Amino acid sequence: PIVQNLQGQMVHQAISPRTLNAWVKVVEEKAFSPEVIPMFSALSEGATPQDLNTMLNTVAPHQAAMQMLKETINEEAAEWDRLHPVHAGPIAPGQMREPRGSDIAGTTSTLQEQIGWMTHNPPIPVGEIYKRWIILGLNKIVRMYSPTSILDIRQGPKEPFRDYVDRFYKTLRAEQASQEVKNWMTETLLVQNANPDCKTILKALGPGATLEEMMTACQGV
Amino acid sequence: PIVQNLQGQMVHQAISPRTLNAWVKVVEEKAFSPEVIPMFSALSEGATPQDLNTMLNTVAPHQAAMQMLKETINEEAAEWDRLHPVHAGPIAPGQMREPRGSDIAGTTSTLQEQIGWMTHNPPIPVGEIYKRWIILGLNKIVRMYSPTSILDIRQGPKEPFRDYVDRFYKTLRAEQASQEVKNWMTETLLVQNANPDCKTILKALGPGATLEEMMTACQGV
Repeated sequence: PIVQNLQGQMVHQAISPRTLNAWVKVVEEKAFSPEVIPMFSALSEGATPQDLNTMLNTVAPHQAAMQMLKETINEEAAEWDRLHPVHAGPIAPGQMREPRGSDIAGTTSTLQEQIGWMTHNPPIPVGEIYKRWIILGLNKIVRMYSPTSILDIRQGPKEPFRDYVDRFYKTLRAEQASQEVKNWMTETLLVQNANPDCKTILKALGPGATLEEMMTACQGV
Repeated sequence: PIVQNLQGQMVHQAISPRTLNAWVKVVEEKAFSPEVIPMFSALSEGATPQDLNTMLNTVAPHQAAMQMLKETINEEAAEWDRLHPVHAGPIAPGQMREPRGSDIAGTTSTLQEQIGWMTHNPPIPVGEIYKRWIILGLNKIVRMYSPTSILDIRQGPKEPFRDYVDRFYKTLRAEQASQEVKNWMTETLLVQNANPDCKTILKALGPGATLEEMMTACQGV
């Protein structure tokens, strides 16, 4: 992250060892469950590209996930270079240069360059964009590691309705289908795969019933 | 039917043999099911009273049905004579006379008379009224031959709801009850005679639910 010294200047501060260890525990203990993404977003709050690469070093022992992340990052960097062509000409002495795709990811840039780029009026967030690319890669990884399809999430004969709903929505978040497909799933498949008693109640409830009404009507069933 | 010759004059055309054979197949193969009436209406499209009597000759071997038809036709002809008294006095040379009950049914009239009566500005449809009388007789016949009461139409334990609805409405069309009685039947008896699962769902659905909502809620039950 970025901190201010006693002289009022923006200075980079390294990630604390226990934050890095929390990230390591998340990587090594949760098997790339969907909750890894909110935890990564929280643990990398206000980070620099060098800090993000330090956090990514934890993923390196997982070859498939790391390769997927690297492919996503390279594609995003190529797209960034395509959409931000290197202008040929003079540059104002008071204005800093434009970083490239290899520079936002911190492959060739330095710490001071990123500190200056992030701290500006108006600021151009380089850490946030790299973080978003990491999140795209992580979403792909979570999709790859998902053990069950949404079509295989069925309510147990004695399973409470709220637990079935939680499992269903967790699997839906893992799968990351299209928005229209997701809406169709939440509207139709959730009712379709319920157990007979809750299914009868939900059918009696009618189409267009909100999730709150369904959980109310199926609370003790 | 009526066709126009090369000189622009209305000329009667006989019913084609295959249309008559289709009518014969309907009469001899469907046992006076309710669908006989739409088929007769389609097959006698734009017909003359002579054509209608030709079509009625097929019904003659069925003594009860033919007797019921003849009673209905005679009653309608008597009512027509009562409501259209024979005026005594002069008749305009350019205006044709008024046919009687025995004349609309083609018992005493000729082909040219019916052709002239139907082709007029404004036209007086004699074929359509005779056809409506035939349809009244056929409705009576379909009521006579109905094998089951509406009270005996009950959904089977594994019968789909749509098939039960189709059978129920076919029987209702066969029985031809009063409109208020029919409304009461469709509103109450259909729910009453359903199988337990669909009955529970429909009771939960409440009174005043449309047929579409009921079939939606009972689709896979």
